[PDB]
Amino acid sequence: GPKFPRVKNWELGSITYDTLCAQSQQDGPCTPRRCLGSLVLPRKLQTRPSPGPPPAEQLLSQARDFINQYYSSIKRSGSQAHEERLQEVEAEVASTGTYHLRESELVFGAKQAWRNAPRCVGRIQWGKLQVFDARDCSSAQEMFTYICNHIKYATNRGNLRSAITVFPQRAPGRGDFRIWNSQLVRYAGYRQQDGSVRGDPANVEITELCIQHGWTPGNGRFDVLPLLLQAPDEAPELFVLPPELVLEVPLEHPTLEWFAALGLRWYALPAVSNMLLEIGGLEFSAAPFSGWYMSTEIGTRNLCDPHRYNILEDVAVCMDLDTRTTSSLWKDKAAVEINLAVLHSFQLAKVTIVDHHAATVSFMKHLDNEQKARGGCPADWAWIVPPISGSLTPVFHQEMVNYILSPAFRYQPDPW
Amino acid sequence: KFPRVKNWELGSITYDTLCAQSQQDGPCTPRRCLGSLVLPRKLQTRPSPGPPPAEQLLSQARDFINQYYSSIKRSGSQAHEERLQEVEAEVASTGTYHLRESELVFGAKQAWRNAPRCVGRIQWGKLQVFDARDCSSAQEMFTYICNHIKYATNRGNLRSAITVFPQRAPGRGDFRIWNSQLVRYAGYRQQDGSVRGDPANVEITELCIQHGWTPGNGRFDVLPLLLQAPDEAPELFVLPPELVLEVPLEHPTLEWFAALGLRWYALPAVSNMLLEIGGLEFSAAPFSGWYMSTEIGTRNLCDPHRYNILEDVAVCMDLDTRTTSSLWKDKAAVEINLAVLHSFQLAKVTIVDHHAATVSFMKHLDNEQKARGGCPADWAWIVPPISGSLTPVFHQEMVNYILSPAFRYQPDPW
Ligand code: HEM
Ligand code: HEM
Ligand SMILES: N=C(N)SCCc1ccc(CCSC(=N)N)cc1
Ligand SMILES: N=C(N)SCCc1ccc(CCSC(=N)N)cc1
Ligand SMILES: C[C@H](O)[C@H](O)[C@H]1CNc2nc(N)[nH]c(=O)c2N1
Ligand SMILES: C[C@H](O)[C@H](O)[C@H]1CNc2nc(N)[nH]c(=O)c2N1
Ligand SMILES: [Zn+2]
Repeated sequence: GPKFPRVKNWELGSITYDTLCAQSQQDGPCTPRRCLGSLVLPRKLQTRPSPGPPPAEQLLSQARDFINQYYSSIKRSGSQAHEERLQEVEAEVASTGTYHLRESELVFGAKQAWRNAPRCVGRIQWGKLQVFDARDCSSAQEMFTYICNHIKYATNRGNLRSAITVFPQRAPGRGDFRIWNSQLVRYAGYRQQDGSVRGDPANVEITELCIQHGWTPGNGRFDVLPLLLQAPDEAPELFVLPPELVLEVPLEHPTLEWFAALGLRWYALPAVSNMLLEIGGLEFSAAPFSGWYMSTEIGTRNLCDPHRYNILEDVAVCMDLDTRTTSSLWKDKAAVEINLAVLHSFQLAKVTIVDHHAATVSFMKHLDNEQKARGGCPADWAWIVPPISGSLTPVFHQEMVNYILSPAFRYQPDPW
Repeated sequence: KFPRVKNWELGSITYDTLCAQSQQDGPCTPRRCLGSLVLPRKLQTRPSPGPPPAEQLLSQARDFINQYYSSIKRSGSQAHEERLQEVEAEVASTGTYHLRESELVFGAKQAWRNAPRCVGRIQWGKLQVFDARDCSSAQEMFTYICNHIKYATNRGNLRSAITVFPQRAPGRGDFRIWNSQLVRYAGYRQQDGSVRGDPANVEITELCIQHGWTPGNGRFDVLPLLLQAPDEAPELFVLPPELVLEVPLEHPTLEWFAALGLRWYALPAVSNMLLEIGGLEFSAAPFSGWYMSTEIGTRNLCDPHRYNILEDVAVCMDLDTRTTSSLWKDKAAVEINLAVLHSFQLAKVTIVDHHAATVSFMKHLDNEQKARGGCPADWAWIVPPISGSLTPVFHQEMVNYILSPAFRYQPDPW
């Protein structure tokens, strides 16, 4: 039949063909010889620092494709404005080597980038994104102001709103605008004498970096790290987020009264700050974006991963489970309660959150929408299926095709 | 290039060089990844009415023979040289060849070892191989299958086994076991499209009935086998009840669980896959091991398109099924898997939970890294259907590719 990947849902027995992948312009890490789909960072997308200006020919092509996408989205392909805009970009790249996006083009691209994110399960919200333009930002201090406004607007006292702030694009031979921290909010990770870690092991390097740069460290398990902001060609400056702006939620269990005595907690705003936003060839090295948490991110990965807070054993001991034998499923039990505690605490504190069931169901709806609107949807199965109760959610039974579409959010090397 | 493989829990890194030995193409291409897909668009195993290209076959044959003699440290030896000459002599004159029992045994084990979707390959070296190539009828197939079942079951102390029927032959029909497993519970369609029993077995249940089987009306009615000898209509055979060991399900603390009347069989044995060794194809080669609890507790009993018992268990547990956020599904799932483990251990029947199982697979990855320079694994199938990140394999990157000997899917005979 159709000359495109046949995709099946084994629960409902339904079939679809992905024709959108034909639009992919960039190769992933797989080949007919072997599948590398489970690799977190295959060295492909990896936007490695490419200092010297990019091949005008290369950029022009990416730029024309994007502009075509833009005019198509407003239903004006082939129009005079479309052709003139095309001429304008080529002219500009011709005389300066690069070009700039109009306001509405940036907004469209930011949303398309989210829309094209293979690893995001919250894409049903893609059309609703507050885009803060900060391409005028000229200092590390101004980056801090912008970021604070982002946090304030997105947190909105617990009624979270998706948002993104776009700082100046990478320029010919000039320094990049960078946010060193992987997220706007991160708990410190203190390397101990015995070799262990206090706080979040995931943040040991950035914590040591903040210290090397003048931050006086605390000794808690949930210390909010300061931000290391870097304006072009300048060393990074240290900024401490005003406590009132970082909304947190103490964690308690709905029936296990002792859980609250554990003193656990998590922050409300999930905001990635280390990714690169690419649109029509243009590269925005600093463009933090945020939505709202899916309970398993906090309850399963952050709190239960071996290399994170690793609280599984502590919680099992409290539930008086048999932690000496795997077959007691003590790990599974503690994990469920820990996750329930996150959903409970967030609801109580009236902070936005979505469980893995609700989330995946909404993603199934998103897949339907996209099948009709674009003939497919790039999705990374391993990342879409939740870390717990995998086959209990609908996405587990849904085959998925993964591929790279631009605009996109890509990983980028650490500035240090 | 050789892929860098990382374990995000430990920080350890390795390089898979084994993938370089892959000679068969997968579904992926640089433009898009199709690793989450269950079946090949065609990778399958097309008909065999004509002889396979002498060149190709001979190529796969030499490779396999080389593999074998290497395994017994007798490479380049006299036997190795003469064995190669035999194979060539036979292919050249008949367009095919046959394997020696020892080679077949080596092939079966290698196929299991190369199976990317198998999480219990640490056991790959311990496999009882029943040579059934001297089988000429459905009736004989049935006797072989009964012995395999008696042996494998071993009164609850399961032993991994495989039975190999005649290889496919040019222009002649294949020997085939129509059922997907040697033990399957009937799935009866009735009234309003609903199904009594196992929905996954509706079609096969219907084929059996059409071939004279007197259907039952239960949720767990053990189906009969439809064994097919070359170019002949399949034959119906009922398995002796005392042979099909089953485990009644109860819960360690929840008294009411047993009242649900749930049960599952002890022997997981695939009988619809094809075994390929050195170019030769074995369309009927049933193999069995022992169950990992999540297969029964999570997929078979909880899949929405299977027994789908989640809600029932939830209501019995008096959970809040009004909303997703109460995690009633996750809670019932855990109790159901516990019950499965409890019940099998009570019945003294082999079973492995998903934690122990994935821990052993990790040791296997290590054993293989040192033994072959890598290990083909399918991450989507290796990670358990519940508590994914709570097991070590979730945090382990994997490379997937096709090595031979190999187990492959093949078209349904009807
Ligand atoms: C509205 C709520 C949203 C939810 C519930 C949601 C949920 C998720 C989840 C569960 C992940 C995986 C997190 C992990 O495993 O570490 C993710 C990844 C991702 N999301 Fe969304 N998302 C939302 C909003 C957004 C927004 C606004 C953007 C972009 C403008 C976005 C872009 C991405 C990207 C690019 C990734 C992958 C990043 C990486 O590879 O580390 N998401 N999202
Ligand atoms: C000793 C105990 C064994 C255990 C615990 C084990 C476990 C598993 C599990 C959990 C799966 C996935 C099942 C599913 O989700 O449907 C699997 C798949 C598979 N196993 Fe093993 N296995 C064992 C023995 C064997 C043996 C003896 C063979 C063959 C000689 C084998 C061949 C395979 C193959 C080919 C697959 C993929 C089947 C398919 O794609 O349908 N396994 N195994
Ligand atoms: N994840 C959500 N529920 S809202 C979307 C914004 C967001 C995406 C991904 C992460 C995980 C860290 S991945 C990284 N920092 N590159 C955190 C925050
Ligand atoms: N599964 C084990 N624990 S032992 C290995 C033998 C085995 C593998 C897979 C299945 C499931 C059906 S897959 C299919 N029929 N192709 C059944 C039996
Ligand atoms: C090795 C493996 O790719 C890795 O552990 C992946 C699996 N799936 C994931 N899925 C999500 N959402 N987030 C992750 O960080 C991961 N990690
Ligand atoms: C669509 C998706 O590939 C499918 O549901 C897969 C996922 N992982 C699996 N893993 C195992 N072990 N067994 C399966 O049947 C599946 N099904
Ligand atoms: Zn792939």
